[PDB]
Amino acid sequence: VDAKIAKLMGEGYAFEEVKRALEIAQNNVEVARSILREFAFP
Repeated sequence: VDAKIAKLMGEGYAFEEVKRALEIAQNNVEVARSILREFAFP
């Protein structure tokens, strides 16, 4: 998870949205990324 959080924050996403997307995604990074793309606000 720590590598996955770092990957996604390195891509510009914020800490709390990253952790929650990973939770919903059951730690699938590709799925978490798709969640962030579709649903992050702004």
